[PDB]
Amino acid sequence: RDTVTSLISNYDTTGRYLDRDAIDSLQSYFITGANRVKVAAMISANAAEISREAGKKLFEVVPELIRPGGNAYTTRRYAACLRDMDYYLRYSSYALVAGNNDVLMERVLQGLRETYNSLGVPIAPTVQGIQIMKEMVKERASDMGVDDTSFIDQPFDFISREVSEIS
Amino acid sequence: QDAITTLINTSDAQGKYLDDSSLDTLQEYFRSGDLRAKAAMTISANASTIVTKTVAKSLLYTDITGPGGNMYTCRRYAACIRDMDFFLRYGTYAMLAGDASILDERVLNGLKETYNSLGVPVGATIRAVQAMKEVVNDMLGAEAGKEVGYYFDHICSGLS
Amino acid sequence: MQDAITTLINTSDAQGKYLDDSSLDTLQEYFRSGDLRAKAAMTISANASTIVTKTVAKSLLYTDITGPGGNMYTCRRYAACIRDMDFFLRYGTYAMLAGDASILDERVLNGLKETYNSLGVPVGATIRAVQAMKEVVNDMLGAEAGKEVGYYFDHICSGLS
Amino acid sequence: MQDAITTLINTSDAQGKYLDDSSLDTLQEYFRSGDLRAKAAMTISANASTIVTKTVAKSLLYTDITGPGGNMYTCRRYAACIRDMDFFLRYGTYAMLAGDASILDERVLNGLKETYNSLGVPVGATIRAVQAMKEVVNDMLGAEAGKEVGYYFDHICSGLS
Amino acid sequence: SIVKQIISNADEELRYPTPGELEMIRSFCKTGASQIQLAKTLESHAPTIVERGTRKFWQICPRTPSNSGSPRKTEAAQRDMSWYIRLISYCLLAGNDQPLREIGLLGMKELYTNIGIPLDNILQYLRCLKAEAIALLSEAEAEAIIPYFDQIIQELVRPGPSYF
Amino acid sequence: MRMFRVTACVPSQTRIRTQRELQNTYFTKLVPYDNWFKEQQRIQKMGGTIVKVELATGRRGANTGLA
Amino acid sequence: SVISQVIATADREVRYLSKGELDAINRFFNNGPQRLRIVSILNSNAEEIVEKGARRFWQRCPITPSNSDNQQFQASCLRDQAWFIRLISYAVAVGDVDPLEASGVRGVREMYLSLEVPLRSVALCMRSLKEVTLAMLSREDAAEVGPYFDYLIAGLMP
Amino acid sequence: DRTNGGSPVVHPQQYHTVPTAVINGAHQRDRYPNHSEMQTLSTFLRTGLQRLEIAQTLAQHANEIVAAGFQAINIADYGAVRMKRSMRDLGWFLRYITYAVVAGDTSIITVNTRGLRGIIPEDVTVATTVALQEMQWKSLSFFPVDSAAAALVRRYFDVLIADYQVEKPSDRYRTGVSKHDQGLSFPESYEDSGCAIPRWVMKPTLPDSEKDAVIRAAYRQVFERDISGLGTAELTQPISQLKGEDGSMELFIRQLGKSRLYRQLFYEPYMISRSIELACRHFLGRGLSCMEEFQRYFELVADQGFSALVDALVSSQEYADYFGAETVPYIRGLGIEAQACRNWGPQLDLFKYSAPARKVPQFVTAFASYRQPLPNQHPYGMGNDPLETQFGAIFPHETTNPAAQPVHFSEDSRRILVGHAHRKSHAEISQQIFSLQHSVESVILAAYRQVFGCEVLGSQRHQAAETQLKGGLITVREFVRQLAKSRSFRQAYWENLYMTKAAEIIHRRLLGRPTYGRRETSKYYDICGRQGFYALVDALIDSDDYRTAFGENTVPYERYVTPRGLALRSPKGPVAISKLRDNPHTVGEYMMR
Ligand SMILES: *[C@@H](C)[C@H]1/C(=C/c2[nH]c(/C=C3N=C(/C=C4\NC(=O)C(CC)=C4C)C(C)=C\3CCC(=O)O)c(CCC(=O)O)c2C)NC(=O)[C@@H]1C
Ligand SMILES: *[C@H](C)[C@H]1/C(=C/c2[nH]c(/C=C3N=C(/C=C4\NC(=O)C(CC)=C4C)C(C)=C\3CCC(=O)O)c(CCC(=O)O)c2C)NC(=O)[C@@H]1C
Ligand SMILES: *[C@H](C)[C@H]1/C(=C/c2[nH]c(/C=C3N=C(/C=C4\NC(=O)C(CC)=C4C)C(C)=C\3CCC(=O)O)c(CCC(=O)O)c2C)NC(=O)[C@@H]1C
Ligand SMILES: *[C@H](C)[C@H]1/C(=C/c2[nH]c(/C=C3N=C(/C=C4\NC(=O)C(CC)=C4C)C(C)=C\3CCC(=O)O)c(CCC(=O)O)c2C)NC(=O)[C@@H]1C
Ligand SMILES: *[C@H](C)[C@H]1/C(=C/c2[nH]c(/C=C3N=C(/C=C4\NC(=O)C(CC)=C4C)C(C)=C\3CCC(=O)O)c(CCC(=O)O)c2C)NC(=O)[C@@H]1C
Ligand SMILES: *[C@H](C)[C@H]1/C(=C/c2[nH]c(/C=C3N=C(/C=C4\NC(=O)C(CC)=C4C)C(C)=C\3CCC(=O)O)c(CCC(=O)O)c2C)NC(=O)[C@@H]1C
Ligand SMILES: *[C@H](C)[C@H]1/C(=C/c2[nH]c(/C=C3N=C(/C=C4\NC(=O)C(CC)=C4C)C(C)=C\3CCC(=O)O)c(CCC(=O)O)c2C)NC(=O)[C@@H]1C
Ligand SMILES: *[C@H](C)[C@H]1/C(=C/c2[nH]c(/C=C3N=C(/C=C4\NC(=O)C(CC)=C4C)C(C)=C\3CCC(=O)O)c(CCC(=O)O)c2C)NC(=O)[C@@H]1C
Ligand SMILES: CCC1=C(C)/C(=C/C2=NC(=C\c3[nH]c(/C=C4\NC(=O)C(C)=C4CC)c(C)c3CCC(=O)O)/C(CCC(=O)O)=C2C)NC1=O
Ligand SMILES: [Cl-]
Repeated sequence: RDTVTSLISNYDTTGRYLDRDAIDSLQSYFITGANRVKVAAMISANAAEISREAGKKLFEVVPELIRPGGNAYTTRRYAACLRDMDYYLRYSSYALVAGNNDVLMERVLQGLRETYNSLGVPIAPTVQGIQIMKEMVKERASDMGVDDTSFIDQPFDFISREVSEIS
Repeated sequence: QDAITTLINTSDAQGKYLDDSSLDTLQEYFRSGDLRAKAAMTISANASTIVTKTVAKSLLYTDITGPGGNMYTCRRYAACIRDMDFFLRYGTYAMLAGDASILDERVLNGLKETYNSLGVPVGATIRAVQAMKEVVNDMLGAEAGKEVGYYFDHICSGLS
Repeated sequence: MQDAITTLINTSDAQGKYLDDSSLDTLQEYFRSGDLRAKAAMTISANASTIVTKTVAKSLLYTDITGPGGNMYTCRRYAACIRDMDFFLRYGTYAMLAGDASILDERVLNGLKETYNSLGVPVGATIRAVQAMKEVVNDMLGAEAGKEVGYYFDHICSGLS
Repeated sequence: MQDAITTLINTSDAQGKYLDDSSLDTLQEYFRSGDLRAKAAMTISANASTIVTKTVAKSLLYTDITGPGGNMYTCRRYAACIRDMDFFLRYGTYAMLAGDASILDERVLNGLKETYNSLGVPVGATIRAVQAMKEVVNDMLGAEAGKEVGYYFDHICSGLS
Repeated sequence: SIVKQIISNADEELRYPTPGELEMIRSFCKTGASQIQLAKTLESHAPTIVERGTRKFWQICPRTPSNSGSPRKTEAAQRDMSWYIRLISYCLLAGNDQPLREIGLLGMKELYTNIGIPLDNILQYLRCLKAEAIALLSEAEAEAIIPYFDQIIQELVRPGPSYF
Repeated sequence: MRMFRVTACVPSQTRIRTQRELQNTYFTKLVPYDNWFKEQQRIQKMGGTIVKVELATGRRGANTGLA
Repeated sequence: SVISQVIATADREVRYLSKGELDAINRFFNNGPQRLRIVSILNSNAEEIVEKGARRFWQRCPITPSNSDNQQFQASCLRDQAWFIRLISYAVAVGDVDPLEASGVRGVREMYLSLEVPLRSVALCMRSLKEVTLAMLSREDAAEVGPYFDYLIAGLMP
Repeated sequence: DRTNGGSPVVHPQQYHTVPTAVINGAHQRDRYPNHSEMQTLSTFLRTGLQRLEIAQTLAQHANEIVAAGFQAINIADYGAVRMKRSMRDLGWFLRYITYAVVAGDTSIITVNTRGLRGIIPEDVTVATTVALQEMQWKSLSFFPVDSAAAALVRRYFDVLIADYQVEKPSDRYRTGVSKHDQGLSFPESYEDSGCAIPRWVMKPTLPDSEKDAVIRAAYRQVFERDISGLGTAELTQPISQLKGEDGSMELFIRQLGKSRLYRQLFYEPYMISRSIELACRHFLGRGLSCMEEFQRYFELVADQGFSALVDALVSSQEYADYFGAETVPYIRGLGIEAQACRNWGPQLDLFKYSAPARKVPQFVTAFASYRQPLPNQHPYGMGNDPLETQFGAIFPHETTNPAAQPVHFSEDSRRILVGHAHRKSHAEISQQIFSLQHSVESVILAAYRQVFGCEVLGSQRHQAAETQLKGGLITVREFVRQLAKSRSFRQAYWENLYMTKAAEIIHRRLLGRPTYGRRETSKYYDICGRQGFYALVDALIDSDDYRTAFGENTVPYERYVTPRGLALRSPKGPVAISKLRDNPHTVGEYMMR
């Protein structure tokens, strides 16, 4: 479900027709769609660089993960972590196109914490690297010329919020 | 959790301080807070009137209030009115906190199971809740109502 | 699945002896009820679609369960409720023709409460629909066969309870 | 499968050659037929059951292929033929909308003849009824889009002969 | 193509194509003349991009099997690169990335590792061709064809893009 | 039950089998009647050339007794 | 919508949204406002669409539960006409039939069989509703809307 | 915030040794290891002398090995961090060589080295292979190369260099099978580390014993265990049709599925949904990916039976894509393919051999309730919720029929409880109160029937407290505390109980209501764990809720319940939820006007 189908489904479940607030929100999403497609294009062109460099920055800031105690020490686990980074980037790009976090709800947060607790994967380096990915896509979007970086802010924040703990 | 607490918890998982974008969201909360406190003042003042017009515009003179209906038998009309008070007060809590975590933590957990065990009509409750959202929007202006109705739509989405 | 003969044999096998006299008396009771059991199953098999239709008409239509936000909204969910009622009726007919509710416990009741709470399906409205189904099945077979299968419908309601 | 664009790309790519001017104009013809091909596909999608009803009524009913000893006797065989017809019409819709009949070649005509000769299903009555279906879609779509879907109905008729 | 993907997805669920699929087809057919002209620009300008990219890549990387003295390896390098731009034009005309993937991304890395061409040098050569195609054609026409260059590029930078 | 003797070769066009995922494609297989329509559709979907379909069990024109 | 299924297709054959899919969703976003304005017109005309469609449906099908002397059946039918119009406006807003398929096509046949309401009669009512809606809309507006009516009809035409 | 699918204990294999691979093969064939596998283990343990001393000398001279280890790079130009990583990588390679030598397998090297060509910046790969070659030369230089195990050290270094020279190897792909199924990617390092699973392919010209091995593996996949030794696997016509030139492994899988053995095992004791999940395990080697897959299967079973579900699973595109025609289905778990996070808990509880031990269908509950708000449940799962009867601490056992739905509630989350105060009336709930029902004796008896839901035997009477309260020396609150500090109460509600279950049931008996959330339950569990049972009893009696509700002279009574409790207390359904439709008119009976 994108923004359109989510809002339509909500009004279907309550039985109302489209009011003008929905028409304004739908038109707003349709106007932002050009920026969303532009960010999806830049993402599809620089995804390997973004995901891998975010992994590198995370391993520089969190040094222990590549150290022997960490759960990304060997290159098997290193490649698994970078593939997870590509997973997060791809589904966050899907959510960027859709404008809605349903894709993340059903395909990223559907048991991620259970998997990361089963394998011993640390949650907080995963969300730190997700935030590094978000800052990276933010800065090359700003360099690309997209003034509104609000859209690209939301999927990474949603994944971080649903994955992280409560302090 | 409130908006500040979700921001602090997102930062604290990373173990770092609040960044600039989170500081901007803190600005947004810290310049919505005045109208949140005003809307909470007016809703606390007119909670009974809001619940009355809510029941009148959506729940009354349909067979839910007639014999056999779920809102027959005065104690059940009392329980419905009490649930409406809970919904409005908890929407005010969500709006003042800025987050729907109080809704998910005190209202929405097991409410579907409770209502469906007791046989409380879910769709009629969602209808009355959106009617209450309309009452609050109408008597607080669109300016205030666009905030409180977001948490009312959170209650509607969780119920449905 | 343990029918009346099977559970009777199981009691006597756990006790290790042959079926005692009172167990043979209960088996005689089953063996002389079996003809009306077959006839009641015959009529349920013929009119199952009608039974579910009139049951939903008397307990699930024209309530807020079928309005928007009700659980029977969005046509696929109405069809899901129809097929759940069909499962309830056919499996209650199996239990009546078997003479024991083991098929209801094993094929229906063993986790239906968990599934219905998980999906948000109304448990109370399903119980009302099953009691309405018991009333409908009671109406066109008569008192004796009607209560003989309404025992299994009440068992469905107790296992949803 | 292959559509019009994929058969053009395949023909050029099996030569180590960019698409040339004859191929670019053929693709231009495809692009300018796309709107009425989409409208015709939607009309068939709306009216598929009516098409199959009228087709079987005007080509396959009240003949000895329907009565006892006929191939369309014994209602499951009538339903099998009707299923065959829904598949024929939907795959003709696919071929007409895609612009190429390769979907027919790799999902109908491969296997269909040997299945019909294995089962004793008469191919001639199948072909006559399929061209009656073609005539029906000619009748209520128009001369142009009707002939466009009729080309792929001809391919289904030829591939069964 | 777009119609190919729609027909495959519709026949998967044994259903007729929906009105939104047909809206997709009609929009693509509306843009079809434009995409044909994009392909025309690509057809006209492809050998210049190939020759300037091969010169630039040889200057930036001499340790290259095409840059080894054999003429056939050189001709094979130009042949491969012109074939890739041919598949990019096919992607322009089909409306999706099917003729790049199916006709030369799927099983490409293992193809070249069987051949013996190092894939990092392939990545650099494609980067060079992308650069001269960006600088050669136009601005608006680059936005249509250079993303497909990025798609063939993105398949081989992945042993790991290097940082400190 | 009436069976179909079917020889077909179904190729793979969407995946590269590494060394173990490769199984075979040219299979001759007895197919039940109630599944042969779906097997024909499945091996047409994956893109198989069906070269040989005969009726292994049962006769043609059976009004009853065919299963 | 085209965007959800193109996301699902990219998810299945694992990759990102390639440039052709990106142009497809770009054209979707560009066609958005027209879908919104025709949705507004349908919301304005929905009641009169129901009235004229019911009148034409009873003219073309007098032996129906709606046209019986029982007004509960008539009220349920008119409520059904309004509900299907709302779902069709949902489908027009989305640009595909996903609200329509999700709410009123999948399982609609099983419901109306369980209600014994003849599905050919519902298909004829939706035909008359299509005629009323196409009459009440412009030629390009009819070109957008009529396919969703066709897909609602074909979902019960059996 | 969202319901939990379970986080089961997983042991991901990073590599294989020699014993682990042999035991993996023997285990995956369901047999004792045979004479050649025996010779594998015994020959490797024989070489263990040489392997351990090789590792000894390499670890002893590691400092000089990596000191000794094209255009040599400059320290200052490269960077301090990059020099540090060069030295770390070199010592790491030597360590993994010694690890492989002791383990007797180069699986650790091959898994951890093969995809390193571009991870190392790939402009220093000539420097990398020169350094590794120089380490090979030096390691052999102080390990005498005539005919000794220096050939072994040369081979292992050569394997390391050969793995490192392999360029970008393609990640494996579990492509999405439908619009609802997400596609997944899989590194080849994770594929090669995963346990080797035998791929039982049955060809028409195989020998008889190989065929019988394929049959036994088909039994182990479908029937979960070898049934061939039993006479229940008398399926002589399916086996015989399968062995020779016809009736291939797919038709045999279908024949196994539609047999009454499979129905007795995985359809007769189960409801339809759990049966569908087990069929997904037994015919596709994987669990339910998504809810919509389950909708397809459930609708299909509802109108056509379970045999048609078996027909649809083995006739699916996914079956022919993975298992084709003549490959036995195999379990697709951790290292076999890329795993989804969506069904992680249910599918790892399904691949476990104790999947038939669970009756409640794990996939549908998790998949549905993820798209629903939080359930009405005790914060430490539903096993902590006792049965709302008059007496008896009846909790769901975690092992006997696990019907567990784990759910994470926040600390501040509160349970919704159905109170008897707003319900019913007054003089209807003041019949169950028993303050100071004015006779002392009745108040003693009612305090028993609260503390122990039924009247107790004479040996369980706390007669000293009876005399104290009859004399007015202690009030009702102290008597209830003494009853809750009696030994028989401890036996009834504290000893034979899980500690938080014990705390919850004592809270229900002493307060008349379930706990609300992790505030209350956390405080009671911490009290009874750092201080004990009598401390919890004193803290519950001196709890402010007890004083506000039951005061000092009033016997405790039930005040709130879970909604499941009232659902139990209404087996005929609730009283009036919507007006009934007695004597209705439906179409068809009306139309016959
Ligand atoms: C960096 C990201 C962190 C890290 C990662 C890491 N993950 C695994 C293993 C798995 N990761 C997943 C993830 C997903 N599957 C999905 O479907 C989704 C959404 C698309 C996700 C995110 C899974 C299922 C696994 C299991 C293995 C598999 O590939 O299927 C590992 C390896 C675990 C091991 O020890 O074997 C690692 C290393 N590790 C870190 O240290 C970072 C914090
Ligand atoms: C008349 C003596 C006084 C009075 C009456 C008045 N009542 C209403 C509206 C309602 N009253 C009820 C009553 C009940 N519901 C129950 O469950 C029980 C137990 C049987 C009772 C008594 C209901 C349900 C309604 C709403 C109508 C409906 O059925 O939906 C009104 C109208 C209020 C309004 O705003 O419309 C009035 C006027 N008014 C007086 O002045 C008298 C003192
Ligand atoms: C009113 C809009 C609808 C309605 C309501 C109704 N509710 C009940 C009973 C209960 N409702 C609750 C709910 C809550 N308790 C809480 O603490 C919270 C706040 C977060 C909630 C939401 C509970 C626990 C009960 C049981 C206790 C009680 O007696 O109130 C009833 C009574 C049903 C019956 O007696 O069988 C009713 C009538 N009913 C409608 O028809 C309206 C749509
Ligand atoms: C009808 C009386 C009520 C109702 C029903 C309803 N059920 C579902 C969905 C499901 N029901 C089941 C049930 C069973 N599983 C089994 O194994 C058995 C056989 C004995 C049964 C009865 C399951 C597993 C599902 C999920 C699969 C499916 O959807 O078909 C729904 C739909 C829920 C949804 O979110 O789609 C509905 C509507 N609902 C009511 O309101 C009636 C009181
Ligand atoms: C009469 C009880 C109902 C009815 C009858 C009716 N039937 C047709 C047409 C056909 N009926 C059949 C039937 C069968 N073919 C079989 O193989 C079997 C099993 C042996 C049966 C029952 C067929 C094949 C036809 C097609 C015509 C033909 O025989 O060639 C019609 C004609 C419909 C039309 O408009 O052409 C009619 C009227 N009509 C009713 O109202 C009764 C409920
Ligand atoms: C109808 C126009 C004619 C007719 C039909 C008929 N067919 C069968 C049986 C089968 N037909 C098929 C069909 C197809 N295979 C494919 O790959 C395609 C897809 C494009 C099609 C349409 C198949 C697979 C079968 C066998 C399996 C099954 O029936 O499900 C029968 C039944 C034969 C029998 O002995 O039962 C019939 C009657 N018969 C006529 O007389 C018409 C001219
Ligand atoms: C009108 C075009 C035809 C007709 C209609 C008719 N319908 C009913 C009853 C119901 N119809 C529905 C409809 C829907 N449920 C959904 O979820 C949606 C999609 C979003 C729709 C359209 C429902 C739920 C009912 C049940 C009653 C209720 O509202 O609770 C009837 C009444 C049947 C009866 O016995 O009561 C009728 C008559 N009648 C005609 O003549 C037309 C062909
Ligand atoms: C006697 C005819 C059969 C029998 C009985 C038996 N019961 C227990 C233990 C308990 N019985 C209950 C029962 C109830 N709790 C209630 O609230 C009510 C009404 C709803 C009832 C009937 C409970 C809760 C217990 C456990 C606590 C307690 O003992 O008070 C036992 C003891 C078993 C044990 O291991 O404790 C026995 C033996 N046994 C037979 O053989 C008869 C058929
Ligand atoms: C077989 C044991 C093993 C090794 C050696 C391994 C390689 C490895 N080194 C790595 C990286 C590097 N190795 C090197 C260096 C070398 N590696 C070498 O063996 C030699 C001789 C060189 C060239 C001088 C550099 C510069 C990096 C850059 C890391 C980055 O991109 O930030 C990494 C990435 C994780 C990390 O930074 O710690 C991995 C996964 N992983 C393994 O599993
Ligand atoms: Cl060795």
